[PDB]
Amino acid sequence: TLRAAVFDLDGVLALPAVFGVLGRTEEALALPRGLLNDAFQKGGPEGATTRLMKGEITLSQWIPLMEENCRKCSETAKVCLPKNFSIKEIFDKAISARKINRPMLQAALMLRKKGFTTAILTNTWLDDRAERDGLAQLMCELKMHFDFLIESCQVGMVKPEPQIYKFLLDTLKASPSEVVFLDDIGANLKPARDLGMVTILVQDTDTALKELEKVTGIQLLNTPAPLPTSCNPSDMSHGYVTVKPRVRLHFVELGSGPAVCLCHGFPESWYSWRYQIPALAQAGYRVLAMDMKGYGESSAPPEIEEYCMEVLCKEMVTFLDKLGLSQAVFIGHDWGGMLVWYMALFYPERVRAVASLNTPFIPANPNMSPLESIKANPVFDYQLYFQEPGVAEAELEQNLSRTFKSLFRASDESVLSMHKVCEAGGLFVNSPEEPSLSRMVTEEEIQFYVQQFKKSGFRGPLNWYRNMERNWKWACKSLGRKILIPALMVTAEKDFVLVPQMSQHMEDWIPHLKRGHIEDCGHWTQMDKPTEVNQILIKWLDSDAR
Amino acid sequence: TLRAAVFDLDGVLALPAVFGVLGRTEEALALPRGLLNDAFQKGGPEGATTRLMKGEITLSQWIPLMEENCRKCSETAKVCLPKNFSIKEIFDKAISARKINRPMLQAALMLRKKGFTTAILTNTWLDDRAERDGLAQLMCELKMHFDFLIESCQVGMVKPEPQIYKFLLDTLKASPSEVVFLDDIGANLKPARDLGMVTILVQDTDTALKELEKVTGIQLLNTPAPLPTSCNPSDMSHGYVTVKPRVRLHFVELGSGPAVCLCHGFPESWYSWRYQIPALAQAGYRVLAMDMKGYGESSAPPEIEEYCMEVLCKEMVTFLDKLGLSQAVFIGHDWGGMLVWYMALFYPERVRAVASLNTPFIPANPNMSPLESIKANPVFDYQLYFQEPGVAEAELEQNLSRTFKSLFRASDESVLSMHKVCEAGGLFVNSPEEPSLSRMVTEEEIQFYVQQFKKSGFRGPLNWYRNMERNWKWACKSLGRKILIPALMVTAEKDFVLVPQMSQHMEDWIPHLKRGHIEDCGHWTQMDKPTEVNQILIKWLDSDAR
Ligand SMILES: C[C@@H](NC(=O)Nc1ccccc1)C1CC1
Ligand SMILES: C[C@@H](NC(=O)Nc1ccccc1)C1CC1
Ligand SMILES: [Mg+2]
Ligand SMILES: [Mg+2]
Repeated sequence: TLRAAVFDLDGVLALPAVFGVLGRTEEALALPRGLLNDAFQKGGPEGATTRLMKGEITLSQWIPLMEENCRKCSETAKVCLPKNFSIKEIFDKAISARKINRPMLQAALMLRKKGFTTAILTNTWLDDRAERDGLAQLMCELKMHFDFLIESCQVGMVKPEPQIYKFLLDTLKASPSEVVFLDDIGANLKPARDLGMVTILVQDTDTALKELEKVTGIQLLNTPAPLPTSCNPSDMSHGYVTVKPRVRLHFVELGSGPAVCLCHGFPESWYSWRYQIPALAQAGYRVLAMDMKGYGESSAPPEIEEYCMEVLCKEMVTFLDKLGLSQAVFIGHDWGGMLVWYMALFYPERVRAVASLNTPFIPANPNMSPLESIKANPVFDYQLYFQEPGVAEAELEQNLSRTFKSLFRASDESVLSMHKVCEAGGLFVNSPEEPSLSRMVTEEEIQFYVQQFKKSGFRGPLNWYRNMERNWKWACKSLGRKILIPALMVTAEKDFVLVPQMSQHMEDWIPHLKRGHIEDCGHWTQMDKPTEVNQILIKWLDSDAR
Repeated sequence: TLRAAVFDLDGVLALPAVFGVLGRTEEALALPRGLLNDAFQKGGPEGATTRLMKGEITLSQWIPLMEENCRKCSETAKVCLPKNFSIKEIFDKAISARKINRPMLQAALMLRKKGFTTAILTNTWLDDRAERDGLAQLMCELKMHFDFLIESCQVGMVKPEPQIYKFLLDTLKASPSEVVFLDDIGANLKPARDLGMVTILVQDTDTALKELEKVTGIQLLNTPAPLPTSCNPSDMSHGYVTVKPRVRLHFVELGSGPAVCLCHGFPESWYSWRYQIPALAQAGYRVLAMDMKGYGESSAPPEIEEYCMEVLCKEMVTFLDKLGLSQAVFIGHDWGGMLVWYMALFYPERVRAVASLNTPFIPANPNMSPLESIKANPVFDYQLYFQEPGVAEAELEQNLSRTFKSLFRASDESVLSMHKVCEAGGLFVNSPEEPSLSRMVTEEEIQFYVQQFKKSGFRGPLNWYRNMERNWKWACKSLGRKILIPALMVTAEKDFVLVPQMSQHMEDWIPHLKRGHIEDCGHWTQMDKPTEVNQILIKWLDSDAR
């Protein structure tokens, strides 16, 4: 029956409420109880505050009017305002104080996940203060989770006037009894109730959500930890840079602040970072999530040598040059992780800091051809299978959905064994035709990978494995160097290809290396444990890249 | 005969040289003359410094080796080094001291403009210092002006070894007598001379350029002020954001630092900002140069109301939301200038600061329909001509090259009179079939506009003029507000459509407005006086947006 949920902002989605601060201010300052609320509300529907809220005047213009109402109220109460009483002051403080009420936001998210239309309905103002950005960020973070954000000052109407409710209902394409509205001001709920809406008066958060659970039939309190926010491909800014005549790089870009270039592995996509991209932007970074060369919407030329590490690296430097970035933080996973260590070794002037998920840094052995080195380890047998051009492309392109559903599996989900793959004759020879769906991915997310890899197939991607000798000779040039820029190695307990123990000597070559470790995490680190990756990257970025 | 010019970096393209600082340091510190040069050069071809320069070790690894050579040199000279002697210290200082030698850079540019292949040949290092970024920026600014930058530490070879010259000649696809090379170290010039190259020993800049003029036959000294750097479309990062189902915005993006969104006028392109984009990036800004809705690679839906200011503004806010920007600086010219004032009035929380070229802010008159207001002024008669859908599109699309060559004209070049255009029956009725080329634009640059406007024509662009009443009613909502965020109005003396006097009352509504004025500048401000625009925007950005 209910099909829409509407949340107030102040005191409902954001806490503390700012009425809360006027109360505290009178007390803290020993003024007559309610005096600041009297100035604030002075003149009711024609007073300064309603003009603010309807968008007629800005917040900076309203400030000196509140001053005057503050004076008039105190003269009529026969008291004085303190020396250096400051309205600007009180409001800035109140506004930077208010944060997102996480449990209310998560209830709004879940309700939207079960198909409610959701909105924010707020009396707010046109903010032209020097410090306006704080609230702009908060409004940005909140709004992306809702169907509509309706602000009094943008629509020229204010709660509790009945016209804003009619605007609300008309925006929601829903009738009043399909609607639940939560607000902390009962006056605000009166007109809503009159049209026949379910309303909930919000004091303490938990009782509100109890009423909201009871009325919607949906579990909202005590629910498990939800996943971080993901990305919808068609809502992203997509960028394209030509690095040389045949070769463009595509990337997805979100956020502002220091550039953070994310480099995915095999056989993956910018979309492998879907859980990190919104968190890192939200943490104050400019995220660039690449399609690496060979993939997705980046160019995939056929020739093997277009994918040696030397060339891949030079082209990532060109990518920075054309975008006008003197540096970026480079964060890589799997093959992208190998690339970022090489960026650190050959272009340290261009890398602000370097982090790898799963891929360790192990210096080339100048006394052993890499083919040799490969044979002395059963787990890398599958790389020999990748060598012969055409062979692995035929198996991996033969059925895309089966390819990704077989690869992308959590550590307890019957991961593909990477074992005597040549002897067996292929990677999938012992896996079902129709694998079940991993818990890590939806069927939609698999079909995004399928659709990406329909553009170029597996030739480019496989070519990354086909420059063993050439990469070896290049890496040998770097054997006298150490990596002395800020560096993070994140190991994944149950990645059985890139095992944590393989990273154990990195401090010999990266003396100030920092570390994280994710337990119970297989090879697909970003989507296996997105919450922990986010926390480890953001904490390292804030201390070492900022 | 000469077809290539090669410039050293230290002491040639960048000044002061760092050998210069070792000299000063000995003196300043009263050490034995040349001692620091002895430590630096210690061991010659096998010493620490040559290993640095060949890329074998990084700058941070070399630092403590120079220390040791500094010690060994002083013990053998029978002196002491001062307390807190610091190599790191001396080099950081020396490196942040060196700037681009502007006159040498401009000679390299001109020589490249007359078709020389140009390069930088430098003994330099892999820089992993905390402060590495300073030099990375300098290297970035220099490199975009040259065909090749060859660094000793990236190629594993050093001047004066003869192999680096052979690598040079092979990179240039030229023989030794087609080559001029300038360096401040004569030892560096010896091997070049042996292969038969013209060489020039660089002490003072002017004598070097005198020798360079004499040898190339090209005037390089005392030449006029060159234009700022422009943009080549296919070297840019191109971005695309979908703001609603039918509508994407394209933009060109360059630089890092605070977001600066550039909004062009009618009938223009992101490319109208080609002279500002590199300067603003170089000044430490993240430039986003839009195709505005209707233009270029942005969507151009047909319906008139898709181009009212309300909708254009909401969609620019969506553009920010999807890119994850809580704010941008908005800088507009002509119609884009009108839009940025409206962004400031309806979304001040999203605009860090606002600047307009030519377009004044004049509050809507709530007592006079805008058609009326239009008739009471002969210069805006041409807007009536724009009203009737189809009419102006036919004239403006009929011959594109003639359209832009007729519009884009400096103030002394027979600008189109915007006079009784309806009565005359069109905008070009009294202009030639084949206009000459304005000094402001090359024939290539005109053909870029032609090719852009072949995608969608003039319907979208003209539609911006077709929402007079709707924009009026919207703007009337804003009549109680003032614009109280940082704001800049730049007037153009000889713009006879948007005259400077039209802006004279802006302080009544924008009390802290800042100003610039460009004399001898017609309507196409960015390309008429690109040098002065750059200087005025960068100075306002650095003081008011930073
Ligand atoms: C060793 C290699 N990673 C790798 O093969 N992952 C992989 C293997 C099989 C299937 C999917 C991914 C690159 C150097 C880091
Ligand atoms: C008045 C209008 N500018 C305008 O028509 N420029 C123009 C006129 C004719 C040809 C090219 C450009 C917009 C509001 C600022
Ligand atoms: Mg409230
Ligand atoms: Mg030199």
